[PDB]
Amino acid sequence: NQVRPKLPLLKILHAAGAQGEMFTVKEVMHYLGQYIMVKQLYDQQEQHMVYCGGDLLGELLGRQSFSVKDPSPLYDMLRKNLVT
Ligand SMILES: C[C@@H](c1ccc(Cl)cc1)n1cnc(-c2ccccc2)c1-c1c(C(=O)NCCN2CCN(C3CCCCC3)CC2)[nH]c2cc(Cl)ccc12
Repeated sequence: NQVRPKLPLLKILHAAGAQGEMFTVKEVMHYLGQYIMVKQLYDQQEQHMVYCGGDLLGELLGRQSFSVKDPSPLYDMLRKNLVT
């Protein structure tokens, strides 16, 4: 049930308060949400929108932005970054 994130993703999780390097998928998603908060990547006016371009998260997603209503690009990134 646990996964090991690749190094760039691991750095992101730690910036969000995570410890160690083995996580459940739900932990990864929790900490990614927390990362978005701490780095203030969301639009205060449209809080469903995240602007990740120019942040390491954007580089990993291959995106400038995404909506939290549309999780599709997120789970594809996790496939390419989480080793089970
Ligand atoms: C349902 C869930 C979700 C979870 C996964 C996915 Cl692929 C989509 C959606 N979700 C709903 N809104 C968010 C969210 C929105 C804006 C900024 C930060 C987080 C999230 C995300 C969580 C999370 O663990 N969220 C706890 C509840 N959230 C409500 C919104 N809250 C705040 C939003 C910003 C302003 C203050 C309230 C934080 C607590 N983790 C995520 C990680 C990513 Cl890669 C993307 C989004 C989220």
